Amino acid sequence: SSHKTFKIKRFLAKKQKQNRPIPQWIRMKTGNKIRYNSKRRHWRRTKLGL
Amino acid sequence: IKARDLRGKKKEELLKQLDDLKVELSQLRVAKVTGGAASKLSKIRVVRKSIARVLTVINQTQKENLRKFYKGKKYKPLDLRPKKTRALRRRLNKHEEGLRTKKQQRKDRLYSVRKFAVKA
Amino acid sequence: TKGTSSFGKRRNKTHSLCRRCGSKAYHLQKSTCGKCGYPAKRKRKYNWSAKAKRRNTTGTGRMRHLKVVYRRFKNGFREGTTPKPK
Amino acid sequence: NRQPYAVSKLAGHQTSAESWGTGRAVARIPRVRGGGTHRSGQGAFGNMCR
Amino acid sequence: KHQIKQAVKKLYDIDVQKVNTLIRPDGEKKAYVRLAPDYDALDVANKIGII
Amino acid sequence: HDFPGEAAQIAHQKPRPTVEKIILIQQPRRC
Amino acid sequence: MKFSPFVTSDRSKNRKRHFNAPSHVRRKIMSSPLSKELRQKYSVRSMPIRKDDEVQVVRGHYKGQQIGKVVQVYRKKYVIYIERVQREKANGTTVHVGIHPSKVVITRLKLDKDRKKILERKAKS
Amino acid sequence: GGRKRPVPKGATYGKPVNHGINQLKFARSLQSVAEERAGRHCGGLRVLASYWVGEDSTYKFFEVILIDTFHKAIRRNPDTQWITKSVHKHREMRGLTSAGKKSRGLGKGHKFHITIGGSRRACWKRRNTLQLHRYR
RNA sequence: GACUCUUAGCGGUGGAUCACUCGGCUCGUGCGUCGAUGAAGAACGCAGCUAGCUGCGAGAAUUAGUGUGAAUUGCAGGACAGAUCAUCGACACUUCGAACGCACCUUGCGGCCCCGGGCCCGGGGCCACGCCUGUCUGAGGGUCGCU
RNA sequence: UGGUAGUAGCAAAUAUUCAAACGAGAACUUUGAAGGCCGAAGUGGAGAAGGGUUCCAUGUGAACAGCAGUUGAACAUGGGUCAGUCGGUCCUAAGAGAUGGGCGAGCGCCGUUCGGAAGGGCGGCCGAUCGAAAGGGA
RNA sequence: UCUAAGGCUAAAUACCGGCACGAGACCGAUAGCGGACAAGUACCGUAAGGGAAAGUUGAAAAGAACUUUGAAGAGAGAGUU
RNA sequence: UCAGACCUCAGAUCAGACGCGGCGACCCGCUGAAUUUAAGCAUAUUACUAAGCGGAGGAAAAGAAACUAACCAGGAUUCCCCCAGUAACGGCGAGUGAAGAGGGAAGAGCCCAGCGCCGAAUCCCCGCCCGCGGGCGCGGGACGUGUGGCGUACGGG
Ligand SMILES: [Mg+2]
Ligand SMILES: [Mg+2]
Ligand SMILES: [Mg+2]
Ligand SMILES: [Mg+2]
Ligand SMILES: [Mg+2]
Ligand SMILES: [Mg+2]
Ligand SMILES: [Mg+2]
Ligand SMILES: [Mg+2]
Ligand SMILES: [Mg+2]
Ligand SMILES: [Mg+2]
Ligand SMILES: [Mg+2]
Ligand SMILES: [Mg+2]
Ligand SMILES: [Mg+2]
Ligand SMILES: [Mg+2]
Ligand SMILES: [Mg+2]
Ligand SMILES: [Mg+2]
Ligand SMILES: [Mg+2]
Ligand SMILES: [Mg+2]
Ligand SMILES: [Mg+2]
Ligand SMILES: [Mg+2]
Ligand SMILES: [Zn+2]
Repeated sequence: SSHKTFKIKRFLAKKQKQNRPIPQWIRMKTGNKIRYNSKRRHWRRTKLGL
Repeated sequence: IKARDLRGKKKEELLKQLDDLKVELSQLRVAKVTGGAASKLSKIRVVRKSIARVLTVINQTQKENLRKFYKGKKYKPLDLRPKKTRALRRRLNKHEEGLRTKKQQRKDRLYSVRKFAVKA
Repeated sequence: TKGTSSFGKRRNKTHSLCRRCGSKAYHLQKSTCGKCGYPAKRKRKYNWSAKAKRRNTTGTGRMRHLKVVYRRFKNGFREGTTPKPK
Repeated sequence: NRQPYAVSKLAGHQTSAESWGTGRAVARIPRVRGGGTHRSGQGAFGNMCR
Repeated sequence: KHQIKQAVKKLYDIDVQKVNTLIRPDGEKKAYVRLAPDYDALDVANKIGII
Repeated sequence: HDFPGEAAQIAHQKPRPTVEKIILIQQPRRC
Repeated sequence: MKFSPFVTSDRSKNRKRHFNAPSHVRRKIMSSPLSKELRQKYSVRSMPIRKDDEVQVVRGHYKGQQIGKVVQVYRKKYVIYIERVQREKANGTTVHVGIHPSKVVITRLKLDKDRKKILERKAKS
Repeated sequence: GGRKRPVPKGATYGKPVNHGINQLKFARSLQSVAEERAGRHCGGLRVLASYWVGEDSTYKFFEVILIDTFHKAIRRNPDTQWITKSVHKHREMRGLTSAGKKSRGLGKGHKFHITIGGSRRACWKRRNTLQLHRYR
């Protein structure tokens, strides 16, 4: 909704910044095992609820 | 920039060097969003830790003078009192735990365990 | 009906975020969190759920201060002194 | 001179799995409670169950 | 708004007519600081490295 | 970035349970 | 045998303490033997590897008598790089081949104020 | 008075053994309850003792003696430093006072075989522990 | 000979088997330490390039001190000549939370003191409840005295 | 992992066609033209609850969008929400809930006036506080 | 035979939590803790709660330059070992 | 009482302290079931268990006899072995069930009130002054509605 509280909007800010893909220079490190960001969330498939 | 070279500096000279590092870090933050160069992006972490060094010497100097001012006083600020453990701070003092009643002081003086040996 | 048509009439959040446990179990009308028992002075924990206890017990989080007491205990909680300088 | 070895007491029992009963075309084994997890609907207590 | 207005008057020694503040979706607060008509926003932008 | 397929669908895949839990009178006369 | 109850002989504990050793500990682990001329001069058998040290590969494919100076000490990979121990990639560019410090012998030591202090302590005992 | 069973509508769902609601007696005495309420309201004090001062048809009056274990008149007297210890925190909640200790069944002799080994639950746990030796 | 059947080679699907193990389990030993000096937990933020993990608190991927003595490393850089790491007695440690001015589905609403700037703005320190001792201000023919 | 099986199916709400453009590639995109539908209790234009970046620009055509796709609510990179006078904030509505008091083994519960309850300028109030983005409200 | 209705008091004892260690006729990735991995994570439910899957290139990335077909995936040579 | 004292009871963002929550394996005080067994089931059993609530500590608790015993006597508590699946309990059905003694681990014993002697001989607080303790106050209190010393059943003065 347009009528947001500060805590909810701040909560949506953190979840929006975490939705980035993994930078490709991480995959070139020594003991790298991460192929891709497995915690990606889509707005239509997984709802936050909070 | 070293903390050992800041110990002799006055508090006015430390504050003058503090704002010089703050105006430098702000210009590096401007260069970060305006493209800039990698030579200035690597300086961001350097100036950030230089501000931390100057502020640490300032905080450590005033905290030392506060402990020297409240040295040997009955009531000290809570940040100057020792923080060991909430349970430890509520124990009896070294003098209190060593206090014995006058009746026990006589039983310890007269009937203390002697040093002895038995032949067989 | 009781099924699909009834699920379309769900647009009123019952629970919200809690200020104590940060979970979404704070009942709005009851003003009471069903997870940590907020705003009761004591946290809601029960022995009939061992899995729920080990999800929010000491050690499951960050321990900003208990990890320091564990380090200070190995030295006897020494304060007011400094290492010998060079 | 040998040391005692034993399996943990909570092994295979730290789960709330209830049998679906009969009539579901299943094998009457205690299955994990439902959810959005691949664990949901799997045997959890018997020795034959993974 | 009073803190943002007083900050830019000390960091840049300019004058501010009004301050419009919004909080971006990413969690950062963006401040629209309009300068006095006697100051030039283009002159201050080039003095601090914006343009 | 040479893993485009799986990195794009990782946010769209949803786990599912192994087994999905779903929800005549027959009495003739002349006894 | 090992009689101290403070030291462990467990394979998992010794392997975990090796691959997760701090940088200042990996320095001690990444030691190399001194040459015959150096082992007799300083009376020290082995020293921790150093950047400007010259070494000779004694085992592997790049072993020989060519004295090469170390160019990089990669403690995170438990391997060092030598000035001539290298190979050419597919695109023609050369890349250094990692050699374990226990596979090279130190023929020349980068002697500074700290290097001579360690040679004096190791030879004193 | 006694202790009425706090169950809804007096319905204890179970066997007729536990169908009692009215004629039930609390395990501790009314004097022990007085110290528990006097010590709970004053968390900064430790209950020392208590005595009976009055009765009625519905009220029993007691006076509980509490101590401020952080007062210098208590911490400097070696005869009273024992109560300033942290092991005596809320003795009335653990039945360590004179009135709360009576309801535990402690004592020497054949009358108190049930509390041999400290408390009753300590005795029951030892009496029901299967000691399995190595070379049994 | 299409199809079909069997067998074998090879190639697919699939992942068994074997080998591997910085993990688990069990046993034993020594310690056995939280919090109003703000705990556990939670929130949010912090890296040149950084999502998660991890580590930190606006001094934010760490400061100082000490030990160690040339690295860190995915890449860039010169910050860097006491690098790095470990240790940790100094300092610092945002918001919520027993959470404490009143409230909180609100970054809402106040009060007091002090300071700076132009009643307004900013900063700093304070204002939960219960209770112990003492102090101060009181209350009632409750018991006396003096009027 | 099979037979089933390249099978069931891709059939509710009248309907598309022509030319051109971009492009390796067009029944599906875009522009133009024609023919139609919604027909103002709309298939129109704006909100509330809810969603939370789905909004916008550019780019990709790999997975997804059950045909395709040069397209997208997909993916990738940047950008975007500016208030004294719009709402919150303020008021109490049904309510909820502290204090005194009472109860209760106890966490606590009951209770909303009921106790020396006026912290103001001679004082009456009688009940702290919370509770409306559709009520009141410059 | 003891002297109730007042109090204090170490050791031998307990320890599935925590901290730090040593060990194993134990388990060896459908096993052993749910968790050898960004695991109480992803994900589900309004909530209380439920709760996974997932270890292995090589000794060393030396991870296949370059040529060529295709719009591209995807191939053919070449090359590393 | 130079007219106020005392008693009782209030207020404060008074001076200085304390309490709150977490953990809860072990430990202390309460509360409290039913599956189950009895081939049913009701007492019984499960069980003075789980769950529920309170309170701690590195241990806790207990602990120096209103004991055991009936002896030629033992001598605080806790734990181990044994007593013993025994005495006893129980629709005397199912089932339940200790202790004295004896052998070991460890061992440590003590303090009040009351009673009557001692000029309250006792204590806290503030300030000052010395090296968290000490003196000093012709400082403020507490206390005779009882502080301190002696003294506690083994007797004591
Ligand atoms: Mg949806
Ligand atoms: Mg005496
Ligand atoms: Mg279970
Ligand atoms: Mg005791
Ligand atoms: Mg095959
Ligand atoms: Mg769009
Ligand atoms: Mg677009
Ligand atoms: Mg398609
Ligand atoms: Mg997207
Ligand atoms: Mg309101
Ligand atoms: Mg309105
Ligand atoms: Mg343990
Ligand atoms: Mg497993
Ligand atoms: Mg507690
Ligand atoms: Mg039966
Ligand atoms: Mg039966
Ligand atoms: Mg229980
Ligand atoms: Mg012990
Ligand atoms: Mg004890
Ligand atoms: Mg029984
Ligand atoms: Zn909560």
